[PDB]
Parts: sequence; structure tokens; C-alpha cells
Amino acid sequence: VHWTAEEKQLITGLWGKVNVADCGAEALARLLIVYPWTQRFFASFGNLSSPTAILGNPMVRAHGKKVLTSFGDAVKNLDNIKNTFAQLSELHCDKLHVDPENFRLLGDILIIVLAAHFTKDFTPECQAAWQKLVRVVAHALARKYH
Amino acid sequence: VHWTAEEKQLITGLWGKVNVADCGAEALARLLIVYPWTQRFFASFGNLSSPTAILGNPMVRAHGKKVLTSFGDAVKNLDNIKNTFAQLSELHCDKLHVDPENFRLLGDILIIVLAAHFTKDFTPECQAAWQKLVRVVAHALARKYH
Amino acid sequence: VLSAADKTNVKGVFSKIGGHAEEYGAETLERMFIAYPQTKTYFPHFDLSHGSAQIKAHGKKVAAALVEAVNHVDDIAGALSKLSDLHAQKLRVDPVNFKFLGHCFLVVVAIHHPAALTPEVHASLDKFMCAVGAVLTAKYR
Amino acid sequence: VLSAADKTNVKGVFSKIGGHAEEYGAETLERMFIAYPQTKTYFPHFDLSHGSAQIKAHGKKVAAALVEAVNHVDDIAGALSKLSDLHAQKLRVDPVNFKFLGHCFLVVVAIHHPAALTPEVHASLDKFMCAVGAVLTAKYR
Ligand code: HEM
Ligand code: HEM
Ligand code: HEM
Ligand code: HEM
Repeated sequence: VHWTAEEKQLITGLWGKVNVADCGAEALARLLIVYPWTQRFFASFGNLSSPTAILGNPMVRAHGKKVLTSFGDAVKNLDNIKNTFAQLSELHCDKLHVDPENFRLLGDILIIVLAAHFTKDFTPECQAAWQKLVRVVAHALARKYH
Repeated sequence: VHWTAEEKQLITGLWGKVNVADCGAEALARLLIVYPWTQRFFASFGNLSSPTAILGNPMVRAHGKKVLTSFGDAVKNLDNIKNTFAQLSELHCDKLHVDPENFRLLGDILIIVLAAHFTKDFTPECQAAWQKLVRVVAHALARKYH
Repeated sequence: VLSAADKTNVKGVFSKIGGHAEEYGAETLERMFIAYPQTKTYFPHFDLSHGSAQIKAHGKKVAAALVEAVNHVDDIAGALSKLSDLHAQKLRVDPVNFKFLGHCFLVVVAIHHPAALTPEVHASLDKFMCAVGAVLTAKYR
Repeated sequence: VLSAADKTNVKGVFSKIGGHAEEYGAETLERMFIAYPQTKTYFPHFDLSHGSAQIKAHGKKVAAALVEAVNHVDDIAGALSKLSDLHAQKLRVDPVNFKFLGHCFLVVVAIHHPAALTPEVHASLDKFMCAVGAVLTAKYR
């Protein structure tokens, strides 16, 4: 993957402003609500019984944070995402058997969450750069399948 | 990708028996019939107006043959598919903008066509080896996207 | 969903399948487990060795439900309502797995009845399996 | 398809969108073209520069059809029947492109009305865009 100077600016500039606990919690909660089969993977998180319980489940909150903070590892070094995400690829593919399509769905949700928080500042160009990043991260996660 | 001795045997052994004009024509015709949006890519092939016209369209027949014969390039060297399909990846991704999901759909159709021709001999293991091959070929075709 | 032509076509193929629905049920599962090994994760408590009684018993039930949907093609959401709760609410089967099984079924049909699976019937049967897929993944909330 | 709760939720969000449907139409397309450049191939005869009259005129029409479907939520296949022939028979739009546009629309809603797009409304609006997607890719044969 090649990153442009502008794409790097849009990514690193938004990353500094991102509340990872808040966006992370919301992104994972929306995943479980909008695509309910994803709940099977998180059965051990306790009460996932309604949107409100999912939203106020502490393990959901905490895991969502950890998902989003691991995007910082990508932001840190954008030209080395493939190798940075190799262990997490093994985890998701060999242990959990999460179908790659679900990586795409969480990426799409993250983008909606970012949009709702940053509104006006979430320009078409900033969206495109962020879409590219979740796509690259999803592809890095799916590499142990190939 | 790693190929087992058995997988190689199942692939090379079936390849020698495959009628590429017949299976090729059928596979591409079924693609255009079962998933009709794929016809947009082949508008220049003339009459695609009904299943019978699609089936008896000469350019459909001839293109289907060429698709299947290019699987021989893969069979020839199973450990070098990524590089063998690099030019065709550029063609399909940069020029034609064919969404990768369609590579999967043609692979799935090819498997059904193989099954109908080889019936009894198309064992679960032979299917699995062939499924793996169309998956690997599809992934090689989608590499210019990443 | 399904045109009158599609319904004719699906009734057409299933009539030929007929008395073999059970065996084809078992064969579809065996191919799915082998070709898409990730599906094995939904059956941890199964004996998945070739020709196991558990696969044959389960295959019969899967085929039986498909036959029932065919016999009620005009209202399949009603015919399979109990099965949607099981697959969507309880088991939370990833939608992608219904595509794998639908594909293995079409492979089984082609092996046993190649002359019956004309391109037209193929297109109708694919729509049908997709329709069944969507019903069984429906009630997700 | 859509529960009574879903229909309430979709009517709910679209009421807030209200007088802005046209602008949101244009904004959705602009984001789609930028974020998924392959969609540009369906509009070779368009001026796709930011804020072009062609995008605004087309955006208005896309939004208008969505509003019409909302106003006829109980029968959207009927409300959008002419549009299914155009998209499925004539243009042969790859289904995948409807997912891109549905996603860009949800992004536009979130930007302008974040408090209205609760997780529940999100889930309903996604189902709705999926329902519209399937209708517009229907009559493929
Ligand atoms: C594409 C974006 C994703 C990222 C960046 C991501 C990242 C992570 C991280 C950092 C962990 C913790 C690993 C550790 O403990 O060291 C994790 C675990 C996990 N992930 Fe993901 N993940 C993604 C997508 C998904 C999806 C789509 C699913 C399934 C719907 C999923 C299911 C799980 C599960 C079940 C765990 C273990 C839960 C636990 O025991 O705490 N992940 N992931
Ligand atoms: C995954 C399996 C596929 C293989 C192995 C394959 C292979 C090929 C080959 C060998 C050619 C001829 C290239 C040349 O002229 O040197 C070609 C061209 C082409 N392919 Fe594919 N292809 C695949 C999938 C697809 C799909 C899914 C589509 C779209 C639905 C597609 C659309 C086209 C088109 C429009 C051409 C050019 C047609 C022409 O001008 O003759 N291909 N492909
Ligand atoms: C055409 C699609 C399918 C049909 C018609 C179907 C039908 C059935 C039937 C009839 C049952 C038994 C219910 C009972 O015993 O009362 C069942 C259960 C089950 N299904 Fe499916 N099924 C389909 C797809 C799938 C898929 C794709 C998977 C996962 C890969 C799956 C996983 C399961 C599991 C784990 C059970 C419970 C098994 C047990 O412990 O008894 N199903 N299904
Ligand atoms: C919610 C989904 C969509 C809706 C409601 C929608 C609605 C419409 C409407 C109202 C028209 C104009 C018909 C007329 O002028 O009489 C149209 C045309 C068109 N649509 Fe869509 N559309 C959707 C999705 C898409 C997608 C995803 C694409 C491709 C990426 C696409 C490509 C086109 C094209 C190329 C035209 C003709 C433009 C022209 O030359 O005038 N549409 N659509």
C-alpha cells in the first residue's frame, strides 16, 4: 500500500483528537446491535440481551477501547501494517475463525462512529483516508487465511 | 499457500481429463445467467438476451475456454500463482474494476460445472482441492487492489 | 424473491431429488465440513467422521426442512419460522455459512442429477437457497 | 424485512432529514465517488467535480426516491418498481455498489443528525437500505 502525504495528515491529525474509550465502546456496541450474529464471538461478555444492556456492558466498553487503541499501532507505522497485525491475524483466523467479512463490517461501523463525533470536520477526504485505513487493517487481519 | 501431495494429485489428475472448451463455455454461461449483473462486463459479446442466446453465443463460448485454459498456468506451477496472475490482476482491477466478489462467484460456478461433468469422481476431497485452487486464483486476481 | 417460473423450476428439481433427499442431506454436510472446515466449529459436539450416524441423522433433517419449504414455496418464512429463531436467535450462525451450504447442495444436485440442473434451474435454485438463507438469519436484532 | 419497530425508526430518522434530503443526496454521492472511486465508472458522462450541478441534480433524485420508499414502507418493491428495471435490467449495477452508497448515506446522516442515529435507529436504517438495495437489483434473470 502507498499512503499520500495528505492521507497521512488526515489520519494522524484525527487520531490525536479521537476519544478511544468512547468511540471504541460505541463502535463495538453498534457492531453487536446492527449485526447480531457477531454476538456469538462475545458470548463470555455476559448480558448482550438488548441494545441498552449491550451499550452498558462493561466488558463491551473495555474491549471496544482495546480494538480502537490497536489502530494506533497502525497509525504509528502506516507502511508496516501487514507485519504489525500478523499476531492478531493468527488470533482471529486460526483460533477464532471469524469470517473476514466481519472485519469489513466493524471498519464500516467505526467510520460512522467517527462521523457522528467529528461531524463537520469529517470531510469526504478524511472519510476516504479513514476508509482506506480500515480496509488495509481488515486485509492485514485476513492474511493468515491465504 | 501450501499444497499437499494429495491436493496436487487431485488437481493435476483432474486437469488432464478436463474438456476446457465445454466446461469453460458452460461456466461463463452460467455466470451470466445466474448472476446477471456480470453481463455488463461483456456487453461487447453481442446477444446476451436469454439463457439460450447466452449459451449459443460464440464469443461467450470462446472467452469461457480462455478463462479455463488460464487455470492450466496455475496447475503448471501451484507454488507460483501470485506471480503468474499479476498481469491479469492488473487487467481486472485497474482497467475493468471488476469487484473481487465476482471472482468468487465464477470460482463457485466452475466447481458446479466440474461436478456435473465428473459426477462420481468429483469426491469431497477433490472438491475441496479445487475449491482451494479457485480461492487462491481469486486472491491472486485481487492483489492489485491492496 | 421467486417468480412463478422460479417456483416451477425449484419444484422441478426437487421432484427428481425425491426419495434421495436424506442421502443428499448427508452428502451436502460432508462436503461443507471438508471444503469449508470453519463450519465444523458450529458442530463441536458432533462426530464428523465420514458416514457417521450423526451426520446422516442431521442431513436428513436439513433435507426435510428444504422439502417442507418447497411444499410451501409461497410462504417460506412461515414454513421455517421455528428454524429462524434457532439459527438467528440461539445459534447466531454467521450469514456467510448459509452460502457455503447452499453451494455444497448445488454441487450434490449436479453430481446426481446433471441433466436436471440446466442453467435456468441453476439460477432458480440459487435464488431459493438464498431465500432460505435470509429467512434463517432473519430475526436478528 | 422490516418490523413495525423498524418502520417507526426509519420514519423517525427521515422526518428529521426532512427539508435537507436533496443536499444529503448530493453529499452521499460525493462521498461515495471519493471513498469508492470504482463507482465513478457508472457515471462516465457526469461532471464529478465537487459541487457540480449534475451531482446536485442527481442527488436530489436519489433522495427523492428514498423519501418515496419511506412514504410507502409497507410496499417498497411497488414504490421502486420502475427503478428496479433501470438498475437491474438496463444499467446492471453490481449489487456491491448499493452497499457502498447505503454506507455513505448513513455517514451523511451521522454527520448532520448524530443524536437521531441511535444504535437502534442505525440497525433499522441499515435494514432499510439493504431492503432498497435488494429491490433495485431484483429483476435480474
Ligand atoms: C477489523 C478490526 C479488528 C481489530 C483491530 C481487532 C482487534 C482485536 C484485539 C486488539 C484483540 C485483543 C487481543 C489480545 O488480547 O491481545 C481482539 C480480540 C478479539 N476479537 Fe478482534 N479485532 C477486529 C475485528 C474483530 C471482529 C469482526 C470480531 C468478530 C465479530 C472479533 C472478535 C474478537 C474476539 C472474540 C476477541 C477475544 C475476546 C476476548 O477474549 O477478550 N474481532 N481483537
Ligand atoms: C476468477 C477467475 C477469472 C479468470 C481466471 C479470468 C481470466 C481472464 C483472461 C485469461 C482474460 C483474457 C485476457 C487477455 O486477453 O489476455 C480475461 C479477460 C476478461 N475478463 Fe476475466 N477472469 C476471471 C474472472 C472474471 C470476472 C468475475 C469478470 C467479470 C464478471 C471478468 C471479466 C473479464 C472481461 C470483461 C475481460 C475482457 C473481455 C475481452 O475483451 O475479451 N473476469 N479474464
Ligand atoms: C438451508 C439452510 C439450513 C437448514 C434448512 C437447516 C436446518 C436445520 C434443522 C432442520 C435443524 C435441526 C432442528 C431440530 O433438530 O429441531 C438445524 C439445526 C442446527 N443447525 Fe441448521 N440448517 C441450515 C443451515 C445451517 C448452517 C449453515 C449452519 C452452520 C454452519 C447450521 C448449524 C446448525 C446447528 C449447530 C444446529 C443444531 C445441531 C444440534 O446440536 O442438534 N445450520 N438446522
Ligand atoms: C438507494 C439506492 C439508489 C437509488 C434510490 C437510486 C435512484 C436513482 C434515481 C432516482 C435515478 C434517476 C432515474 C431517472 O432519472 O428517472 C437513478 C439513475 C441512475 N443510477 Fe441510481 N440509485 C441508487 C443506487 C445506485 C448505485 C449504487 C449506482 C452505481 C454505483 C447507481 C447508478 C445509476 C446510474 C448510472 C443512473 C443513470 C444516471 C443518468 O445517466 O441519468 N444507482 N438512480
